[PDB]
Amino acid sequence: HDPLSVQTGSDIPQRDYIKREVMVPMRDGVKLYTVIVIPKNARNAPILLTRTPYNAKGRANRVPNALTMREVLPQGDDVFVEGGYIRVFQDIRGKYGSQGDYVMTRPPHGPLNPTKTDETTDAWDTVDWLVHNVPESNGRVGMTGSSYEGFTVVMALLDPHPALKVAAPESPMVDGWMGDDWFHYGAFRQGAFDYFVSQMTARGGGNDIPRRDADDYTNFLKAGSAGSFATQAGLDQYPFWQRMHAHPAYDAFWQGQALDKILAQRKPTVPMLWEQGLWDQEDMWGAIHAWQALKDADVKAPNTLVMGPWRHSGVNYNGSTLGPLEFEGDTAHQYRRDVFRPFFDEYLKPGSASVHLPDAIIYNTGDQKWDYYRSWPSVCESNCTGGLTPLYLADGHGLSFTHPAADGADSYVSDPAHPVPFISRPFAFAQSSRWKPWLVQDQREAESRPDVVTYETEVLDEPVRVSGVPVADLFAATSGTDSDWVVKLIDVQPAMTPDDPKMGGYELPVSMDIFRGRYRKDFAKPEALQPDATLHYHFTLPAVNHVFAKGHRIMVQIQSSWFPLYDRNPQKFVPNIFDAKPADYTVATQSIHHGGKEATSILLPVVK
Amino acid sequence: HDPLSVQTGSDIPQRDYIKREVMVPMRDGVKLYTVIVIPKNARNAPILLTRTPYNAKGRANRVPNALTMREVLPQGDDVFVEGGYIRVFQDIRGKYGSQGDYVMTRPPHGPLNPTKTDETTDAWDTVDWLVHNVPESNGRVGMTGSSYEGFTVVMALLDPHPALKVAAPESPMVDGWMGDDWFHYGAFRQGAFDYFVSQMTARGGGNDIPRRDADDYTNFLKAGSAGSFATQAGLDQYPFWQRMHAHPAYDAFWQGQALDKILAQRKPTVPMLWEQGLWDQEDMWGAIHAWQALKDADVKAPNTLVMGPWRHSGVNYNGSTLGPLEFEGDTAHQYRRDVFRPFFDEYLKPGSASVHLPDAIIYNTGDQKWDYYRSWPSVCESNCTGGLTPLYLADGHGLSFTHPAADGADSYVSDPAHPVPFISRPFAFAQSSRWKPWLVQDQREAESRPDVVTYETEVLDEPVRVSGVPVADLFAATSGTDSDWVVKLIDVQPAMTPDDPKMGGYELPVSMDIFRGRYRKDFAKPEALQPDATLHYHFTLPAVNHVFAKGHRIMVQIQSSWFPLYDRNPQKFVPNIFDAKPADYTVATQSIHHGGKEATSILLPVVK
Amino acid sequence: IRGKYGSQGDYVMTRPPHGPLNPTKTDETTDAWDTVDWLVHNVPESNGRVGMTGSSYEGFTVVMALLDPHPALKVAAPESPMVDGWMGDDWFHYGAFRQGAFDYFVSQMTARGGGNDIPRRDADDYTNFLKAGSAGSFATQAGLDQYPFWQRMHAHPAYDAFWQGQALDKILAQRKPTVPMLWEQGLWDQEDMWGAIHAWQALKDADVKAPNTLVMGPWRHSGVNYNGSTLGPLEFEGDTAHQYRRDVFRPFFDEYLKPGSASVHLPDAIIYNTGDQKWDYYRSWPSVCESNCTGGLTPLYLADGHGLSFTHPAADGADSYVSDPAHPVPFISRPFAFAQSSRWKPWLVQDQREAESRPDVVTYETEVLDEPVRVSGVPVADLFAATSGTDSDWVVKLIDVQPAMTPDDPKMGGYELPVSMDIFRGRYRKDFAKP
Repeated sequence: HDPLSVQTGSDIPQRDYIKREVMVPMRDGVKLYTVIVIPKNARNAPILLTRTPYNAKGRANRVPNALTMREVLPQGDDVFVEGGYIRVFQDIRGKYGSQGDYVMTRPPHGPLNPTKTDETTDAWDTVDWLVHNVPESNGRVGMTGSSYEGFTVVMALLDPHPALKVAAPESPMVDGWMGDDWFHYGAFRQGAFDYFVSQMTARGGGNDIPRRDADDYTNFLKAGSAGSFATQAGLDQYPFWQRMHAHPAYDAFWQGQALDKILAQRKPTVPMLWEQGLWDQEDMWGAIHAWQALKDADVKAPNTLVMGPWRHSGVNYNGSTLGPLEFEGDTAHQYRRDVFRPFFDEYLKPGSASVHLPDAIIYNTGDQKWDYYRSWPSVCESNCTGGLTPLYLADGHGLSFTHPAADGADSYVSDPAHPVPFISRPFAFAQSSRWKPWLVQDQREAESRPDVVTYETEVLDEPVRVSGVPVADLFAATSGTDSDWVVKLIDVQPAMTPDDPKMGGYELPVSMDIFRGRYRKDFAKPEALQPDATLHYHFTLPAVNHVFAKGHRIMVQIQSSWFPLYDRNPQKFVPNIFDAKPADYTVATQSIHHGGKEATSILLPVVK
Repeated sequence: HDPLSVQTGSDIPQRDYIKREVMVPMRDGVKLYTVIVIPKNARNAPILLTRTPYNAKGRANRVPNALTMREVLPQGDDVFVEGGYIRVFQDIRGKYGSQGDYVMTRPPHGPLNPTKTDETTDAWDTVDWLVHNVPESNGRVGMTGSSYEGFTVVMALLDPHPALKVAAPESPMVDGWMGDDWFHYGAFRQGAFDYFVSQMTARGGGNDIPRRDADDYTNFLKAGSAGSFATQAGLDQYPFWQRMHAHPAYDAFWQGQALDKILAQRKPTVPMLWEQGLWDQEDMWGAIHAWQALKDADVKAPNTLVMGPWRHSGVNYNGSTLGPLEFEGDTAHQYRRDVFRPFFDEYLKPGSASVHLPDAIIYNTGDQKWDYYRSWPSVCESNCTGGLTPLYLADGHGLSFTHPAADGADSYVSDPAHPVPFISRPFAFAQSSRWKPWLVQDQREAESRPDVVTYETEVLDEPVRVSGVPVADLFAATSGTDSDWVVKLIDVQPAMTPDDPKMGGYELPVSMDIFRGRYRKDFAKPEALQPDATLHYHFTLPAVNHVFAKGHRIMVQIQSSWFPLYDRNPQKFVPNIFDAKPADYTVATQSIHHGGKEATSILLPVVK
Repeated sequence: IRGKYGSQGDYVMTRPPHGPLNPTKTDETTDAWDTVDWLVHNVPESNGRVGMTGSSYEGFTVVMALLDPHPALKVAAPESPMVDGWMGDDWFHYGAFRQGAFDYFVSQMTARGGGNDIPRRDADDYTNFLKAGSAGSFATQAGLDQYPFWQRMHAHPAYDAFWQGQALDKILAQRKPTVPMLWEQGLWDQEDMWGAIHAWQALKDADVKAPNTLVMGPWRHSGVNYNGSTLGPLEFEGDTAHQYRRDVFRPFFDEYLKPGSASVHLPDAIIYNTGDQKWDYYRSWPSVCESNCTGGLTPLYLADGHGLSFTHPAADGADSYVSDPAHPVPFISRPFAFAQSSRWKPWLVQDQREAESRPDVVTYETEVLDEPVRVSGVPVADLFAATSGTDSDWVVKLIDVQPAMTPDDPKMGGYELPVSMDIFRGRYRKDFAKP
């Protein structure tokens, strides 16, 4: 039979870089899948390493099997591809092509991890193997990564290999209870469920949770409590959910995973560049708190904080815009080329010029430029050059820098059957395009509701500059025995913006957060609220570096639900909110006090 | 001096139709600017006439001075350009090129107009002139036009010239107080202000009212009452506003302008084609009420109602879509080609084939097809082949065709300081793109609020067909002495619509209206509402021809504000809501009773 | 199917039927047979009645089942099926080779499961293929020389025994099935234009003893399974695909698959009219063609002054244009890469004004029409052409020029909308099997 005409068998049988796939053994014999991308004719090149739970093979295949290194590696690696670096992506223990048991945000060695290995030792063994088994490299390794990839960098900094010469944790997962991915001051973030099934259903890729309605406001409201939704989704068989469910409060389980505290105790000497977006919608707490903790522990190494006009992980893509907002050029690329690259070159490419970075490099969302701050912040509640400036709530739904002498209060009814949408309906957690820029969305929809109270200054005659961390000084009462308190600090654009009409009167949030009331006194010991008693809440809000220009107004909005992002507070003290029952959800009248000795205000970091 | 090089003076000195401009004298000597567009070599051609307050020169110049008749005339005249008709546009008395005094919706001869002329005589004199002075025509005239252009048709029908062989009023202005442009059941429509300043500032073109804020929700809320906004915009010097301001109730002034009642008394024999969009956002009352009144007076002429899936005047453009909805082809062109044109040809082009139209030709928003109804409606409250089927509000925020035996009530707070946006903020009346398809927008935003009560049936196992006019049978209490009641009948799409994901769970309004409570007993004589008393309200909603298919749900939403489209009911009986003062605006608790002898329901025109 | 994803066995591209190209005991026909037999004996919830359907390669599997169908296969609906890959479906059009096949090969034959596309140098495939030179040179650079199916295709550029033995239209006509069939394809099917219509016509000519209806909508390839409201910038009367599925496909399937269901009496062809914007039900179709029809074709003649007329010009004449392979005419605007599905799908309805503006394209047109001309059938190019070379391709396009101005939709003014176009490789002028 002619083989060029009859087939009785089966028809199934130029690059500027080389890719190597290796199984790196750890101290305990578990081998991790590691991909190494090396430029052709690379010699004595530094190594840029990232450890990830998101498929190393795919991470190094942006354009699958491309002909150029620039195409095969992520957009964020553009400056390093141009600099001639070797790039390494590795699958963390128990994910994709790596062996071992996978533990979600594996705790460091201690009470929560008595084994002989963790993410610090895995990073250690990885760097050791690289400097002894990659001849094209100069033996100098730099670590970087965003989100969970940033968590792995922080974990390496607990006990770094001597060949790790510099680190750049980006929007890292530091404290998941205080203000990163799982909770914000005790208030649970319901998007976590899809993340758990997606990352822990299998070693490799997993799926999302099938939905009934296209709108998650409907899906979660019909299921009732968060635990009820988890049970219906089959999450009760997932070990990490069983632990989280059992630890709703900031007890030993969470305290033992607060990497900002742990890192400050270790005091690393590896140069660090901490980064996060001003509108980071997934890990807002991480970088800034780690950087501040190190700064307070008087760390003996470069320790610079960088904050750009970006959403979560935005630093690795185009930072020219965010939602309807426009910035001065590709701010992400600007940072990667002018700060990130030169800083990494100093420690990874001997003979490279030295850079002297200040305490903080922060984009100014008002002036539309990069600010270099030698010492930062210049104002705060204690041990700073200056103090905070209270912007008090007042009568007539006003805001004034003058303390109102007389007492007063404004009330609103919070009904858990009609919770305030965090963004316009309909929304599903799968809708990435609407999730990413959510923090910069107009708050006018919220202003129009009777379950949201809004205060604003007169139109500004002179600009007010703010740079630092604002603090909510709230004096509020609830008729119930529990409640959540959402406080938003907003820049109201000029009534009319003729050069871009859609922005006229736009209520742009510059900083907002939620606080779960049962933790007012102690995050580790929840207690019921006293009904109808005005109580004092004091908590830090996301950092600002902004200017409220002439023609704008400063606005503050307060409400008691933010759904479906945050589960509903039943407004009745129950042992565990995850297990709240239908009958537990109670309507309550909330009252915000202003003036006198209970003068609610936002402590603003005003600067000259 | 060489003229081809040195200029010491001034440099300022193929069609398939002919355009004539003529000043046609009326009986009193006033001359009206008339534009006649005639196809080349036209002989014995019928005339299609439209009388307008929107600039006849411009109306017949879609593409200015175009080389083809098809381009020079509007999209809606396409089928008549193809049929060889002569097209006439005329400026009504007092506008643009016409002489005379302009009177907004000039009332017919009677107590509101004691002069010798009106829109009826002007139309009579115009037709008389055309049949004697257009040699290329056959002396047969058909009239058509939408909105105000529809009003001029209806006015001609009161006493038509014998040469007026056929008429097509499209979304006409018939009763401005009951449910067309100025009020809906006494609730004032605040877009009217711009319309006034635009059409009554000068003989020719006018301007809009300058705004402080980009969002009309803000502009109107800060102004307070509608009269306050009017005063600030300088409307107190406009005679028409002075009259409307003095007649907020349905007194002699408005009764004397109800054309549906007047026309029924006259009983015209000119064949008529009444048209309106199912989602007509400006003149929902007109066409259907006028047609029904002629039908009831047993008019001796063809009298057919046509309702397509259109917005106001949508019949003259493309009817393939409306907002995010998609229909079966260009439904507007389908009507123009298959019904409008042949019907007009029967009476204007001797020897043309006859057509036998049914009572109503109505697009089915469920089956996605045109329905030809010999007799319509087949169900109504009295004198029909059948009756309405009550869909009762029930416990658990449900809806059921079974009368609930037990009594019950659901409450909601209505705060005039936080009125419910009729569509998402921000919105300015100038944004035509958002105004046009507003009646088909998703109602999920409103559902999420505590100042709106929502009821729904279980997901349907069997479809329910509706065809006719639904009736709100409402048993509601308010703690104030006045209130508005907004009732919405909605088709909730399947939880998931995988072919078009964004429609999943979409709350599509098929019929909604508002009722100003002070008019519960008599439209002419407003009276305060009894605080905390459950009162009976009974009123018709916009017509429906729909099928709630399997997987969908039927929903009812009730609220007490719809801003800024409708001015706010202060919820305190004041003599004139236009003049309400800030202090008058009161917060109230609303209660909708369900079951027992006060069983609130929507009387649905269910059909088999 | 055998050899792909979760299935065992060897995978052969468009596995030929048992015969000279396949001497094994199995093929797609026997695989379908066995599959149906298993279904009716192992699915208690069913009624034992099976209907088959599918588009593209999924349609090819329906056709292969029709060569010897299991008795439980009561109805079939092959959609834009792969029938003759050399005459006018996926690999060639009249011998002219389709260069997007390379990506398909690597994607579908690199592994049992999923594969990848071929890594590109430039974003524009116009540039990639023009720099590589010949099609074979591109294939060699991509590593295709190690793929058995490409080896065979490379060795059989002409319509020899290898292709003739896989012309399923001919084969099926010789087998004369008696299973009711609904053949479907888009009027602008950009991947399998030959399949459905030729298979349907061959059965009609063989006087098949079973319902045999042809359905063509205003769709791209496989468009019948999505939304048929639009295609490129064109707008049709509603979701034409859904209309078909609900009003024709479903009831037809029910008649034979749900005992007791109302019977349907479909005509020869149900075709959407791209002019009148409505569905046409043709009892006998076509009504005009070259031979054995009620009527014949009407020639539209090229004439002087670049005109077109129904009058046969008496005098002889010629218009010339220079064809330079270093500057080939882009089939759609540059840049284009086969990976760009959004641009590939509606390519047949794109404006031809860019082409008209070039000196390597000749354009002829009628005067603006005073009366409409209605067409329904298969047009035939009767081309008298000379070339200074020894081979040549000839692309002929039949176009509807929209009115000079379309004020209701301004962008369509003077739009040159192709209603029918194809290419013919010159070397096969006398015989497809002998260049």
